[PDB]
Amino acid sequence: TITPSLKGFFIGLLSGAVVLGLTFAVLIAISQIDKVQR
Amino acid sequence: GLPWYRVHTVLINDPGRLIAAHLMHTALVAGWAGSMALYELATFDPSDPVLNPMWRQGMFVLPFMARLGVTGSWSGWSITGETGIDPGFWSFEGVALAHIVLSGLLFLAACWHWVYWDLELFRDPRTGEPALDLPKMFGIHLFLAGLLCFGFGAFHLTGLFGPGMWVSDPYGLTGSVQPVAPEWGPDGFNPYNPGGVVAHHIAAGIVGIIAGLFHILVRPPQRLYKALRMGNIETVLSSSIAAVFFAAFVVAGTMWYGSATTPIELFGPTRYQWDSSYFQQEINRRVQASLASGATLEEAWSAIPEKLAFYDYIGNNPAKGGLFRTGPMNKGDGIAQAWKGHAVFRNKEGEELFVRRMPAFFESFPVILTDKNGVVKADIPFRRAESKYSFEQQGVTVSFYGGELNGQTFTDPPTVKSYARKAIFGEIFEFDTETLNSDGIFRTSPRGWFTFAHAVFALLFFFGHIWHGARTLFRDVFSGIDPELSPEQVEWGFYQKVGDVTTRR
Amino acid sequence: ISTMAFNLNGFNFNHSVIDAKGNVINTWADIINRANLGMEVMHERNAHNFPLDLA
Amino acid sequence: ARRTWLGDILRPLNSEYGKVAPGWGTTPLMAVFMGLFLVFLLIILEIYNSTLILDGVNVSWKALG
Amino acid sequence: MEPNPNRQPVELNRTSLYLGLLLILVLALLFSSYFFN
Amino acid sequence: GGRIPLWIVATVAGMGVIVIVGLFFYGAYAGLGSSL
Amino acid sequence: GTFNFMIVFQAEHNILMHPFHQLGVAGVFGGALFCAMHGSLVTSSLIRETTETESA
Amino acid sequence: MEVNQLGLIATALFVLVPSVFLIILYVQTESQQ
Amino acid sequence: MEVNQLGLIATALFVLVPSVFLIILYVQTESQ
Amino acid sequence: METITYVFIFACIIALFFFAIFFREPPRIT
Amino acid sequence: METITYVFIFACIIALFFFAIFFREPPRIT
Amino acid sequence: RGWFDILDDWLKRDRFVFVGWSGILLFPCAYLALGGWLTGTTFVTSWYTHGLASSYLEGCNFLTVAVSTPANSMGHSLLLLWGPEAQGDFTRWCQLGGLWTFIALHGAFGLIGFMLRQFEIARLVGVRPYNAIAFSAPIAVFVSVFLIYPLGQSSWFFAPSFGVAAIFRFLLFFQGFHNWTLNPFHMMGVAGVLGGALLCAIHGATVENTLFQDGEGASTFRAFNPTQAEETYSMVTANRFWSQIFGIAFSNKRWLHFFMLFVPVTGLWMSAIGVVGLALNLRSYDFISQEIRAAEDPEFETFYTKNLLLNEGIRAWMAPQDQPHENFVFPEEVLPRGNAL
Amino acid sequence: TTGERPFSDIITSVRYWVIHSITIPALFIAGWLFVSTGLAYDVFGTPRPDSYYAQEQRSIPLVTDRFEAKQQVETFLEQLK
Amino acid sequence: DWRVLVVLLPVLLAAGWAVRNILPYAVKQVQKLL
Amino acid sequence: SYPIFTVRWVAVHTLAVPTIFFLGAIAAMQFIQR
Ligand code: CLA
Ligand code: CLA
Ligand code: CLA
Ligand code: CLA
Ligand code: CLA
Ligand SMILES: C=Cc1c(C)c2cc3nc(c4c5[nH]c(cc6nc(cc1[nH]2)C(C)=C6CC)c(C)c5C(=O)[C@@H]4C(=O)OC)[C@@H](CCC(=O)OC/C=C(\C)CCC[C@H](C)CCC[C@H](C)CCCC(C)C)[C@@H]3C
Ligand SMILES: CC1=C(/C=C/C(C)=C/C=C/C(C)=C/C=C/C=C(C)/C=C/C=C(C)/C=C/C2=C(C)CCCC2(C)C)C(C)(C)CCC1
Ligand SMILES: CC1=C(/C=C/C(C)=C/C=C/C(C)=C/C=C/C=C(C)/C=C/C=C(C)/C=C/C2=C(C)CCCC2(C)C)C(C)(C)CCC1
Ligand code: OEY
Ligand SMILES: [Cl-]
Ligand SMILES: [Cl-]
Ligand SMILES: [Fe+2]
Repeated sequence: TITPSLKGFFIGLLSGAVVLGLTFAVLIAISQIDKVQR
Repeated sequence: GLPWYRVHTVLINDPGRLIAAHLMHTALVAGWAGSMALYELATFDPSDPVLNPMWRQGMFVLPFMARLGVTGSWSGWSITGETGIDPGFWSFEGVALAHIVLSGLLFLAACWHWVYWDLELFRDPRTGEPALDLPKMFGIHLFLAGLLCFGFGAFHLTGLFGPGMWVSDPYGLTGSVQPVAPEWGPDGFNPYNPGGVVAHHIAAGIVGIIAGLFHILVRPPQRLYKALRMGNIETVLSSSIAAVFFAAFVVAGTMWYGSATTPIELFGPTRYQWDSSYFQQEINRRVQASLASGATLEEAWSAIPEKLAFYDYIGNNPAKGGLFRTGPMNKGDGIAQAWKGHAVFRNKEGEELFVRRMPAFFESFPVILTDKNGVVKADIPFRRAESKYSFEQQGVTVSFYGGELNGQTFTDPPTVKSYARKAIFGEIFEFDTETLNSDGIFRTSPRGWFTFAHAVFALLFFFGHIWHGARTLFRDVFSGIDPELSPEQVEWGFYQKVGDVTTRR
Repeated sequence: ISTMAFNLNGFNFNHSVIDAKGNVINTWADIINRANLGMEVMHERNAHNFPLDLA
Repeated sequence: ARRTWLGDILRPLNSEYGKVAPGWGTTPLMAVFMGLFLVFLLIILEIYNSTLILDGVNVSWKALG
Repeated sequence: MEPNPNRQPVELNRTSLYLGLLLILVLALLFSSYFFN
Repeated sequence: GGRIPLWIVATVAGMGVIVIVGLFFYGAYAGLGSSL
Repeated sequence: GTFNFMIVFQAEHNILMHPFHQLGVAGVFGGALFCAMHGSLVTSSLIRETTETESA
Repeated sequence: MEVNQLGLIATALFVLVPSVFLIILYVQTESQQ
Repeated sequence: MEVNQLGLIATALFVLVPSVFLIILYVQTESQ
Repeated sequence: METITYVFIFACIIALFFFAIFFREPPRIT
Repeated sequence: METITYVFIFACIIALFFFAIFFREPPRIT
Repeated sequence: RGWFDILDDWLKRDRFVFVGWSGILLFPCAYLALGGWLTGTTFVTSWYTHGLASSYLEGCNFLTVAVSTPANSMGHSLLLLWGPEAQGDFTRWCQLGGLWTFIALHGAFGLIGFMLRQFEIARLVGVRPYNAIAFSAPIAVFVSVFLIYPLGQSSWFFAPSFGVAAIFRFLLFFQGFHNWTLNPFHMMGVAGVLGGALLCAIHGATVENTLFQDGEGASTFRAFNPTQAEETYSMVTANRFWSQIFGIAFSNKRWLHFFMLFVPVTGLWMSAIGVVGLALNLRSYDFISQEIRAAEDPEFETFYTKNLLLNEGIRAWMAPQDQPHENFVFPEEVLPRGNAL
Repeated sequence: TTGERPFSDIITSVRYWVIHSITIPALFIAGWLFVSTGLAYDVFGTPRPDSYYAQEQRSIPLVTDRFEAKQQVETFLEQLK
Repeated sequence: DWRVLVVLLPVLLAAGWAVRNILPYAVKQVQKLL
Repeated sequence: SYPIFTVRWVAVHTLAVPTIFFLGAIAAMQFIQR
């Protein structure tokens, strides 16, 4: 049913998710504080 | 004038003649399919699906016909070896004729669309310019694709209205076209489960109908239209090429590792079956159990079907060929006639010895015999003067169980060595080398040739994707950069955001 | 090529890694050496009567 | 340009060239299907690769019977 | 019905002919040994 | 702001490299990897 | 013959582990790289002087 | 030598077909100016 | 059938060469 | 026949050289 | 090979026929 | 003026290192492939996958250090850190070859990122994207050699290992087992790499020796101005020179620089195709006609037969230590050897 | 030209060398210790000079199983203990 | 284990030292960010 | 008026910080004995 490797899969999926979202949380913040004028 | 490498760009704004080009391409492909089959039928020998199956004969389209259920000839034979059948119209011959008639009919339609290029249909009613609404075209074609995909799985593969598909046991011994029930659980994603293929087409077909319907009714977002140049038919060529090389990689992969749709009676064994000794394990499982259950050695091996023994031979390993070694595998080692028997080597102490099998990597390989534990006890020496394990010194003999040589033993050293030389290839077979003037060098199988071609085309189409995508996205500078680009847009710091002229400081 | 003509040859790290006991711990240089050895012993298979190919 | 009976029938299917939904339209929803499809291809790949191992999924020829 | 306005002349200059023939002859010289095998 | 003269930075940086690289070549002869 | 020469050279001189051969490879890989770079960089910045129907 | 008999036709066509194509395009280019 | 396998190349060239001649002359005629 | 083929191709290349050099499109200024 | 060759030539002629009827130089009345 | 646009703004600012949307894929993956290689080559062994030492820690030097491929028993396992092989244990993951797949896969996505960067910057600056297109050749080589080749083989074990001497071993494997020098796709690659180096040298030298005198000094570098309109060297004198020395010369600067893109890119593309053939052991190993003659005629000898003897020595002498998982035991008497050696 | 401080001007600045005359040897010492303490061996699983073979062993402890490989090297490592 | 503090201690002091020499200037830069 | 912490700063120290640390580890190694 729910085997070690499937738990490992979900582990990988959440780590990737953490990483990409945290990356984008940072990028979205900086881009708001330091805007180009125009 | 146009350079040679651009002559076909004259179709880019000519939907009619584009359709005529596409029709002509489709005709040529359908014609090839018909011509290839007819050549294959003129050269195929159906008299022995055991030792001279199609994959030994360099048959390339025949197995794809057989995969989806075409198995007989109007001549009365079938690829499973049963005789007396009537296949009806949809024999190999009839499939070939249909593709030829199709090619012919496509050819005429092509003429008509080339002459009557100027159809009002292809004109934007607002501007009078030629214009293809590609977003809606996608929805329409996608919807069609979903219907056909669904029908193929729902009716052809199931046998509700169709023949099914080729299936077999795990050792490729009893294949046939059978209807297949969808596997809806997680094992339908297993590549070796044929019911997964049924489920895939039914489910994906329905998703294609829904997406189709979405793409006919819902207009693309402005942001995406402009980002992907959806007014530019070359953005379709770019993404279409991308999808094609993706698909080409997938089909190369499953051909090489094997799946439910590349069965070994149509394409031959995989190299991995040799690596893992797949057939040797099974063969020994059977002898081992023939013997526990009483039988003699002669009897346990005589029970081994020749078709299974023939898989356990490296000359059918697809990883043993060469690029320029052309033609059918039979042109190399010959036409297999008979299993000679399983060869059992003993030294002078009566120990059973094992020939180390050649790995696929090696064009040549030395002859080394071992005991059940892996210790070297005999070999064919290169340098004789210090040899200690020669067959002459170890008094090596070969006995045969099953097959043609069953119950025969050889003791003369050159004969024993000679079967030892062949035993590195696995099981030992008698070949007809004269009929084709076989040269004795291994060639690859249709499994090998198909993987090679498709992996190569895939890689080349990756460059196609890159080229035409660049061309879609940089159409405005294809001919060169703007002659009044000023250094301020290119030098550093002038603009906060690169290329964005509204961001000076 | 011009200096290997005077037999000042590529770096030789054959058996340069050994363990606390003095076992040889092969590196990729040792694997290269096994290939070189296969070339050496087979080239001009009939020409050498004596055990070292000094030119 | 030449009008044909079939041309007039298909006419409205090639009549909306250039029409777009405003702004981002359905892009957020596309991204969801894209992300789901990725995970699903991941699973399919890792099943074939044997780094996803599942009960009753024997990735072997021996799953023909 | 008008003549089709998309038609275009095709060119191959003399240098491109020389380059192309060299390509083909050198390709033939390289592969022929493998074709004869 | 510009207190250390650049030529001095270069020489000390220069000798720093020579030192470490020289150590690595010394170690080709001593210890692990020396054949001894 | 060329291949026979390079195989025997490797066995008698270990040319691959010789730094001057390693510099040749850098000279040749590098030379092909910079050929591609420079040809692609000039070609990318050609000034528009032609139409899409003719060779740039 | 026991060489592939089709090598010849393969080589001949490999040379002739692409060459004839280039010649066709060159000569008709020249008949323009 | 034990036919002459130079017959393939002789037939092939018998067709190809003079036809290519004809085509070359027609196409350069059409472009002037 | 293989020898004839190889030499023929080489011979064609050598003739091509002749035309490429002495019957080139002559470069012309501005 | 010989059958393919005879069939191919025959098939080229049928294709010549088509072009020579339908893609002839139209005769016109100067 | 939504967030997506604001991020676009920030990603595309002119700064010392441009970032871009493509930076999001490129920079993490390039940094990780590179760091994986420097981490493995400094600290990680190959003892359990290859029977080899392969780091500075172990006593190797820059030439012999490597991040070695996984054991042949791993097949084509992704060898994810969290996968069933390593089971999340960093250490075992290192010892089983996990860094090989880490580098190769992150390298792959980095390469994609780098080519997306070439596309991204070219669009922002307004130039044609021919530098990206050119970069397709490196990509083709990398995937064909590091991904497709071993995927056709029994395992990742037979891919190149990421190291200097390990690659040298990969060269010699291909000679002995595939006879790769005999392969016409490798030959076209050689001609493209050597042809490219030639072009690079001959073009640079020609410009440097057809220069116009645009300054009074003996260093001629000072006398160029990047915004000058005038060509800085004479195409005319260059063309007459080479026409008289070589017989032909370039007359079209555009074609010249396109050819300089074309030659090395194509050569690399051809060699990729041939390595795809070798993924399947689809070799140009032999010439059948030679073997039939030499089998029958023991006086017939060519450089082709001479080189196969060499391949045969290579295979038998390197195979047991190079393929430890096969447990090849070749006793002395079976090794091929000429006289005396 | 992009508005970051020029490198030339940074590595001659007194403030710069005041920080990096500490940060650069601290990292050099840091990495030294990683080795001198033996931590690098244990983190990475790299054998010490004395732990490649067991005493009378001349067998490579080669991994031979895919999903049991973790257990294999664990066994090989106790065959030293 | 304990070697991890040996290893990390210098780098923290390096980070500490650099934290203190630069802090006044690092806060001027953050002020300028609106 | 120059920023201190930039994207540039970060890319610099991304590479330079572990370089030095790695150099120190590789320095210790020349004294390892079998
Ligand atoms: C590609 C898209 C797709 C589609 C259309 C389906 C469709 C289906 N799946 Mg499959 N599935 C997919 C992908 C897909 N799956 C993938 C990628 C996996 C991972 C391996 C699975 C794993 C999976 C399992 C394990 C099972 C199914 C099942 C089902 C069926 C419906 C079950 C139900 O009513 O629950 C609602 C289902 C949906 C709303 C759609 C799919 C939702 C996910 C994919 C699975 C739900 C699991 C379910 C709760 C477990 C019940 C059994 C339990 C004892 C373990 C249906 C035929 C079940 C079945 O038929 O039994 C054999 C089942 O047990 N699927
Ligand atoms: C996907 C394509 C494909 C595949 C996989 C096959 C597979 C097969 N065919 Mg089929 N075939 C195909 C297409 C295909 N065919 C087509 C299109 C035709 C019509 C031309 C045929 C006609 C055909 C016949 C007539 C026969 C086969 C036969 C066979 C078998 C032997 C093949 C062999 O020896 O190849 C040999 C392959 C090579 C020698 C490799 C050639 C590729 C060269 C090296 C590349 C060219 C390089 C290029 C010039 C580089 C320049 C690039 C640069 C300058 C930019 C095999 C099962 C044979 C058989 O046994 O059938 C019974 C047979 O007799 N095929
Ligand atoms: C669906 C596939 C597809 C389609 C429809 C096109 C269509 C087009 N290409 Mg793209 N392209 C593709 C795949 C495709 N390409 C792939 C896979 C590659 C990588 C090789 C390219 C690389 C490419 C380049 C580099 C260029 C084009 C250009 C063009 C345009 C002009 C081409 C022309 O006139 O050829 C004229 C061709 C000839 C007169 C003869 C070609 C002879 C070839 C070399 C050998 C023939 C092989 C034979 C027919 C077998 C068929 C192939 C087999 C795979 C089935 C046209 C829009 C050109 C362009 O953009 O112009 C603006 C251009 O410069 N294409
Ligand atoms: C990726 C792998 C790789 C790479 C990139 C290289 C790269 C190189 N190798 Mg190494 N090599 C390798 C693997 C590799 N090798 C392996 C595996 C081995 C071991 C088996 C060797 C063994 C090896 C040896 C033994 C030698 C090389 C040499 C070379 C160089 C050859 C190019 C050259 O000499 O240009 C230089 C240019 C020329 C040689 C040509 C001069 C041309 C003359 C002046 C004019 C000719 C005119 C012509 C006849 C007519 C044309 C006119 C026309 C009308 C016909 C180059 C640095 C060679 C080298 O360093 O030689 C100096 C060499 O001898 N390598
Ligand atoms: C951003 C660029 C990037 C990319 C493209 C990759 C790509 C990869 N990495 Mg690398 N990695 C990165 C950055 C990156 N990494 C960073 C920043 C780190 C430092 C932490 C690492 C550390 C790292 C390690 C340590 C390893 C990899 C590995 C891998 C491979 C497998 C990744 C995988 O399976 O994803 C799986 C996950 C995804 C694809 C995520 C999909 C996200 C979906 C769309 C959202 C899901 C949301 C969630 C489920 C919902 C919430 C749940 C609920 C509880 C609320 C792959 C080549 C592995 C490898 O190389 O094996 C050899 C490996 O072992 N990476
Ligand atoms: C071994 C030869 C070789 C190397 C090392 C090399 C290197 C490079 N070529 C580049 C570019 C190019 N190469 C081109 C053509 C060519 N390049 C060639 C051969 C090479 N090119 C050849 C022969 C050609 C001719 C066609 C072009 C046209 C370009 C460019 O435009 C580009 C450039 O800017 O040039 C100046 C750069 C791309 C930077 C990058 O992706 O960073 C990002 C780094 C990433 C994504 C990490 C990749 C990691 C790799 C793939 C795996 C890990 C590698 C290990 C860390 C190191 C292992 C080393 C051991 C094996 C010894 C990089 C400097
Ligand atoms: C008219 C008509 C008709 C008829 C038809 C026909 C008769 C057709 C045929 C057709 C066909 C008969 C076709 C064929 C085709 C073929 C082709 C199309 C081929 C192709 C090929 C290729 C392309 C190849 C290439 C190559 C080579 C050569 C070498 C190797 C590589 C490659 C593979 C690349 C009919 C009665 C029905 C109907 C009415 C009308
Ligand atoms: C893997 C991994 C990871 C990551 C990692 C990394 C990222 C790292 C980095 C690393 C690095 C980053 C390192 C560095 C190093 C460095 C080095 C070690 C250097 C050296 C050099 C030298 C030695 C030099 C010298 C010289 C010479 C010799 C000559 C010339 C001159 C010169 C000076 C240059 C993670 C965590 C995610 C987890 C998982 C795994
Ligand atoms: O490498 Mn080996 O070394 Ca120079 O010679 Mn002695 O053998 Mn022979 O002649 Mn050519 O070759
Ligand atoms: Cl020799
Ligand atoms: Cl001697
Ligand atoms: Fe230039």
